[PDB]
Amino acid sequence: DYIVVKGAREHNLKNIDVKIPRDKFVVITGLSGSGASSLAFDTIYAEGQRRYVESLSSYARQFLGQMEKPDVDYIDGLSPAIAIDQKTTSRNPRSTVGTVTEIYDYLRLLFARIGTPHMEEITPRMFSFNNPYGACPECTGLGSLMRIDPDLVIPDKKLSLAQGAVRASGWNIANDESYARMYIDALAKHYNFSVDTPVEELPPHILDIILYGTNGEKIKIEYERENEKGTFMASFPGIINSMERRYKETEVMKQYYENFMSNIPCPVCKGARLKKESLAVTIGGKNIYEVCCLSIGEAKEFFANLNLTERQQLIARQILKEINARLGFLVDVGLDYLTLARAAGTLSGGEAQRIRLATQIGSGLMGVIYILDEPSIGLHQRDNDRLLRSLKKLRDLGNTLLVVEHDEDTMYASDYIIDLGPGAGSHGGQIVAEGTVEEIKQNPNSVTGEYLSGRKKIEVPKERRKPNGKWLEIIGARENNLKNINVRIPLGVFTCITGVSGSGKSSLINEILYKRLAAELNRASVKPGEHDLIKGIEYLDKVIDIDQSPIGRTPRSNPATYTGVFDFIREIFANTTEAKTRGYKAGRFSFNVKGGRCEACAGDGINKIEMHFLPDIYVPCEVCKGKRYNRETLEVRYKGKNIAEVLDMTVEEALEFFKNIPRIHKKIETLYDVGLGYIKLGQSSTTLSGGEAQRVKLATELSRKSTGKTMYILDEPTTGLHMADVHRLVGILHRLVEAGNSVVVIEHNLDVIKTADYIIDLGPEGGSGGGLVVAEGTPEEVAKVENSYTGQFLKKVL
Amino acid sequence: DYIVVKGAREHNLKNIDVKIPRDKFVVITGLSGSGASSLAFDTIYAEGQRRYVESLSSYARQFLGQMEKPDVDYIDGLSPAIAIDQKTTSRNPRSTVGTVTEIYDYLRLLFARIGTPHMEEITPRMFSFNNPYGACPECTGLGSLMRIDPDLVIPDKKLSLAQGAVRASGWNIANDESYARMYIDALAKHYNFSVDTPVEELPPHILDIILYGTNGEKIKIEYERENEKGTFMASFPGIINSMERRYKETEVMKQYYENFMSNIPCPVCKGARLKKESLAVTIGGKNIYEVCCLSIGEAKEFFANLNLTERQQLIARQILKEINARLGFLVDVGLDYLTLARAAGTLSGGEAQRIRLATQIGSGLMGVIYILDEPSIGLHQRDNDRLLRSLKKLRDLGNTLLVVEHDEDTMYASDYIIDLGPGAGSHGGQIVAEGTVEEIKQNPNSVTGEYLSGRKKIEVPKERRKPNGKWLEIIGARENNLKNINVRIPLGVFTCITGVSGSGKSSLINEILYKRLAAELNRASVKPGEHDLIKGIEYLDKVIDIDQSPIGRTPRSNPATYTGVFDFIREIFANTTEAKTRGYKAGRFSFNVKGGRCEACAGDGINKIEMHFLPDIYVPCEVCKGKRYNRETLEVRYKGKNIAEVLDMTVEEALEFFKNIPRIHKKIETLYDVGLGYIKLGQSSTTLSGGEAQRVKLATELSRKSTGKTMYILDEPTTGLHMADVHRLVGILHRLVEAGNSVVVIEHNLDVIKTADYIIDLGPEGGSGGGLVVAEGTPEEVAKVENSYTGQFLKKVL
DNA sequence: CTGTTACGGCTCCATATGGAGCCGTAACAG
DNA sequence: CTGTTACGGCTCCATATGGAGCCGTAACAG
Ligand SMILES: Nc1ncnc2c1ncn2[C@@H]1O[C@H](COP(=O)(O)OP(=O)(O)NP(=O)(O)O)[C@@H](O)[C@H]1O
Ligand SMILES: Nc1ncnc2c1ncn2[C@@H]1O[C@H](COP(=O)(O)OP(=O)(O)NP(=O)(O)O)[C@@H](O)[C@H]1O
Ligand SMILES: [Zn+2]
Ligand SMILES: [Zn+2]
Ligand SMILES: [Zn+2]
Ligand SMILES: [Zn+2]
Repeated sequence: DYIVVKGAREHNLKNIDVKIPRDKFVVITGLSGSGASSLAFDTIYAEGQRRYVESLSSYARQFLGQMEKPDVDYIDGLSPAIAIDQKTTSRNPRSTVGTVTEIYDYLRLLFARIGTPHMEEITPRMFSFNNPYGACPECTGLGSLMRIDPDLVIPDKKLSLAQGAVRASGWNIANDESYARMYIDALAKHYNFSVDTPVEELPPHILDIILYGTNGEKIKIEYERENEKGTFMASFPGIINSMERRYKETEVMKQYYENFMSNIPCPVCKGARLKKESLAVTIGGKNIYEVCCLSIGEAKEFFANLNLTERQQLIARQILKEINARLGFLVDVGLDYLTLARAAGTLSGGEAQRIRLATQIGSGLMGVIYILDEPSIGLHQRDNDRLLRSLKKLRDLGNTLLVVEHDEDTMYASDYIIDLGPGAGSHGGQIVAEGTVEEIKQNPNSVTGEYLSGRKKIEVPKERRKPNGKWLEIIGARENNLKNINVRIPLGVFTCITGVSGSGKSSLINEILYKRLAAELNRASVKPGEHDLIKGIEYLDKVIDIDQSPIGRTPRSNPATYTGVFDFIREIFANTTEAKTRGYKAGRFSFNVKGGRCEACAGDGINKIEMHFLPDIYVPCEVCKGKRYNRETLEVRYKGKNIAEVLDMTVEEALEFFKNIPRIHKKIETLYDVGLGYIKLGQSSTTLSGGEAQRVKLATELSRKSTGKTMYILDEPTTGLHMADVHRLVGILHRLVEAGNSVVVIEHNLDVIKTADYIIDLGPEGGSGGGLVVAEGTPEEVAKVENSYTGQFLKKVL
Repeated sequence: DYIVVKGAREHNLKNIDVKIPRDKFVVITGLSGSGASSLAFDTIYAEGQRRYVESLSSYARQFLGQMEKPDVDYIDGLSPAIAIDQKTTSRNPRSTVGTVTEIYDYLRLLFARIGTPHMEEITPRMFSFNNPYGACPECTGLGSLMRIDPDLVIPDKKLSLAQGAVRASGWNIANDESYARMYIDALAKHYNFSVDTPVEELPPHILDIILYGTNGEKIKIEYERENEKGTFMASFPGIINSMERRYKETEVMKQYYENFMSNIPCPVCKGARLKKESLAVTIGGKNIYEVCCLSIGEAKEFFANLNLTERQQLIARQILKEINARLGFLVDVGLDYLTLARAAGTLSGGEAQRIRLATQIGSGLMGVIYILDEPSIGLHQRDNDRLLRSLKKLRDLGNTLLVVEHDEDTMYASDYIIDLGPGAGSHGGQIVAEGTVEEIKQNPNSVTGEYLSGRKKIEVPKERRKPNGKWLEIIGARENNLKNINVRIPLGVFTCITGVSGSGKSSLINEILYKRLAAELNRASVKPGEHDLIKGIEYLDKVIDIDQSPIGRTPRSNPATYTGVFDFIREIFANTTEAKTRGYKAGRFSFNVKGGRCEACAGDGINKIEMHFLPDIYVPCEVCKGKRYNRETLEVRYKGKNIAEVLDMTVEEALEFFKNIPRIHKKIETLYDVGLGYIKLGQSSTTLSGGEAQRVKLATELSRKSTGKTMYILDEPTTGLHMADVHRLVGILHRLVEAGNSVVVIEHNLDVIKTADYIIDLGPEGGSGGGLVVAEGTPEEVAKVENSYTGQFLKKVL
């Protein structure tokens, strides 16, 4: 009844020995980068998944790929592990919310059993859109055909074919020797048409033939190369047909192809995804599509109030009970505004995670260890009780939860807390304390216990800043479920936008404000939202978005060169006596130009070795021993250390080393302020997590010279941060605001909210019922509003 | 604590409602085809696997494919399911027995920790052959390079290039327009060589250039087609190089490629799979390869008797304990003769299943339902106690076993028995009885209880046949572990070959006797085994092997046309008054020739419909409604039924219908005798299981006119058969022997053994210790031998 | 010195024909 | 009538080039 883990060496773990109780609610807590998330996901989930995959069929194991074993001695008493974290994918159009939650099948069963028609017999398999019997013939069950408009094909019909008329990738005729150019020349020769005449003056038949091919006509096409020539017979498919075939054959490429394609609803079924005859069967005056289009809460209400005869109740008791239970679970999780007809692709991370949690609750799996990553993220404070009750119900049926959460309310409901610390990175990785909440609070050495007992807390400000007369106004915001509202955001103050889950705040910000600001100032190409007008553009210089996206897709970028301190370091290295004597330059001491980098590894530092029946394995270079530089570059020294030693130095040690140089001390102090004192100046960007990337971006913004006309947009920066990290982030944001800029943060944590300078609340509910503005102004003014959940919470906090 | 299954409609299940207790030893029993195996595998395992896969990552779900949901209402309380059945795959050479059993890692740990050298430091990752650090450089860790001998390239060097010198597929120059022929012509033009001169007279340099390519040389190659011509520049890779690339890029193709390739051991490491320096570290005077080459039992004995100092025992207590426990589990399963260096590819179904069972025992997963398919198959009677103890130990750590077994000893050890009957196919599919063994025995209606109580039993024969002087002698059998023995097999009597597991009987039969008989009489091309001579070939006409291999890979073959009764049925249909009036022919009434089959479905009867983002779905044809015939053919009738009704008729109903025609009555009675009275004459071969195919083959052999010079070879025909099926098979085999033929059966069940006419025993143990002959003669004579396990068992049986 | 803009260089990720087996049929021998 | 052999017909499974983003560097203005 214990999951004994002995000898854990993954990442930065200091060979800990932890005994986690089984079939209980266990929460693992630690600072950002302390190693708790690593200890959970990379050790326990990986071991369980590897064991179950190996126990399964070999072909399925090869299909799922090869999973490396964890660097752990042995683990005793492990059950199969299911990981529920914030992830999303395009998946397929065949998948919707209803079929993911396994409720559409029960709806089909109910319709086939007790539904009445208004001809083949009614069958449960008929109502499904995945079978040819019930699928709409025109839209083949998708319900929305995909096509590319001719307008998007050529951005400028006046321009000629070679002038840049092919905006789509893979078909441009810019290259003379390109296959597309050869095909275009062959088509022009066959049609006796000249490239000089643009599409505007060309006959429509010629353009149609070019776009949709020759419709099976076979013509002789001659190809040329540097030293090869010949002729072959083939039929041109067309640019649109080839693009459609390429899209159907196969993420980035899919997005690029869909950028030029505008989906439209099927006209035969109007998006019902079913045959016209299949919708004849109706229950209570409503067909299947109408029920699927209803929101979860009102659908549950309609099913509860549904009346039926004795025979109907006898024949459909089980289906009705199961549907009611599943809808109750869906409501209890917190998604009472979703519609069963909504495509699963257009779902946020939190909504998808909650949907998966509800599906796992409804499935009824027993004896499975569950690993969760902050279920409370992206969820309002008022739903914490519902989420905790749902988690307790899920655990009670014979499961255990290894929830990695830092919320204060979660700590008071768990049965076992494991704390990792004391610091982060190399400083942490040890089990400082563990036990129930009382023992953690009594423990003085525990980092979480100090914040829980109240020894350290975020003090509310006593004086709040006021607007200086510069305002930004949004008029006619009608995107998604917004009910044509007008919002005023003051400039020069810390602005926080709150609201009930799914109220439309995230849409209103991302799809409208950031996109319009980028298109108006950054000179980008992004489709804006559905808004009337925006006033206050002239008050801004540029807009910067901070997110947890990776800062680099290549191992040639590290924080030292991203922040910009690398150039200053190289200047000092090249301005030494030895470099001047040898006639070196500041560009020599960098692993991105020929002359200084190691020749064997081409400056990457990692060599590639391939095996006969194994994926390529990366090995450290032997010539340079992974130092990324040759002997000549490493010969020079500066105060006892060479370039490799500086690159392999932590932030605090670098600050201690460069105390005499202010132009670098400033940048290193900026990096240290955001709490990145444990990383080194040579860590590859591909190994940087989301929090590290966000902190690096914040440090970069801090280092810049503020002009007082910069707008920062943040989308829940407190995703994956402890209380101390929250305090540090609040301090950094206040410093940024005091610098002379304005910050807009979509935050749900009460600690950040209570220290804001201007609060905009969107409600009063979620889904179509919300989209309005309830309260505005300072938090003190908002707390006085009776009909506002955020106001009541702020009244309790303050 | 119950796995409640309600409304099961898979295959032939009659909507059963079963409540299986949790965390217990449950055995599901039934006749061959009754539906027990379906009810287990297709319902419970499928539902559990689908639930766990859907609970996992979406990309992994797509990688593993789409699994159709079972036709079941709902299942309550299901844990993840792992299926352990007789399956095998080529896998990869990187996988051996040791790494599958997860013991090689512990051996590496022990060698790195306490092993002593005789240079970089010793590291656990160095000893592995999957990393470049310790892998042999020449053989890249495989230990046996793969190459194709030049002799196998051309079967006849005297013949010219176009005379059939390219025996390998994909490179023949028979087709004038083939790419291979064009490449050969281009090479001949470049080398100024003629095709008339064969390889015997051609210079060796030209042959080497042809085989291994031009070694990067670029030449102009001209290609021609029906109406296309041109030239291109390319470098010839060579036939051998292209074949190697094709093999490396990617089962049937792999086997075909390996047929022309003779694997040889690596000369640098002599198959040690490691660098010469890595084998320097030795423990107790033995390196890693020597330990891996030892058998399991002697390796366990060596580890048990190993002595170490106090510090060594303190530092390697856990590794030694785990290795000893794993080797003890391996011995207890029954595989005490295997070597850890043996490749996993060359393993039988039973050995692989037992290895997987031992690995699952060692892993120690908890809260997982285990489904097993006759673990006792391919195992001697003396190891049943060990296997049962192993299964009980596996269950005791918090698991349940849904073992589908029919062995008598298993019934007396289980905690719950579920019986399906009464018959098979449409006749069965109902839960006749369930409970403990006592209640099953007391139940009169239970099919298994009647055999268990002793009401029905296989009576031992009182008079046994004797050899007639015709004998078959094998001289110098040295294949595999056979110790150059000579065996005498009498002809005209029922011969059964027994022995301890892994004694070499299966090798001695399959790799030598059947292959030589086929090559000498059937005029086949199969490499025989390592034997000196065989005497008695002139006494035989042909040899027939009966196995559970599928009889057809296409839906155009059914038992009606395989047995040959279809031609006789069509003759009577064409010999009616209506057919004569219409001028029809006997070939019209068949779905394999144009004229009678449905035009829309081309006689297959199933139409194909493809979706945009879904795999192609098969749908019954709408024009013919799946009758596979047009209206004109179905118009004719014979005694009130048409051809479709005859095809859709069961065996017993067909026997009742055709009582007046003896030439069809004989064949239908033959089919009914082997117990296939529940199938229909229109079932596709692709849907036929192994037992059905074996019974169809037996019926086909029975139908043939016996000439008294036929040899039948069977390899465990009782794999997946109940006691009644065993009795029927024994009766059929006795009928075959009485017909005038000789049957050789490698059987382990005592019921078949006790009714044999001649018993050949191989022992006295398995592995290298066995391979000899212990006892020979009638079972009564064998039972008197004291030093024979089979004789000891037959003493109690008789 | 310090910030900005523009240009050049570099890297990772993306997009139809032959062979084995079975069925039907003609011819022949018992 | 019936078994055997040989031939023809049919079917399923198998085998290199452009674009987005980051880094280094020259030029210019405060
Ligand atoms: N692609 C879409 N198509 C249609 N409606 C959408 C789409 N995306 C969002 N919506 C609607 O817009 C509402 C608000 O979405 P959004 O603003 O992203 O929510 P949110 O406040 O971030 N919710 P949460 O994740 O709980 O924090 C949703 O409740 C939907 O009703
Ligand atoms: N490919 C192989 N290479 C080397 N040795 C082999 C190979 N196959 C089998 N052997 C050896 O031959 C012995 C007998 O094999 P085999 O005759 O197939 O056993 P079996 O009687 O069928 N055993 P079982 O499966 O337990 O019923 C094995 O124990 C091995 O030692
Ligand atoms: Zn439609
Ligand atoms: Zn190097
Ligand atoms: Zn070697
Ligand atoms: Zn048809």
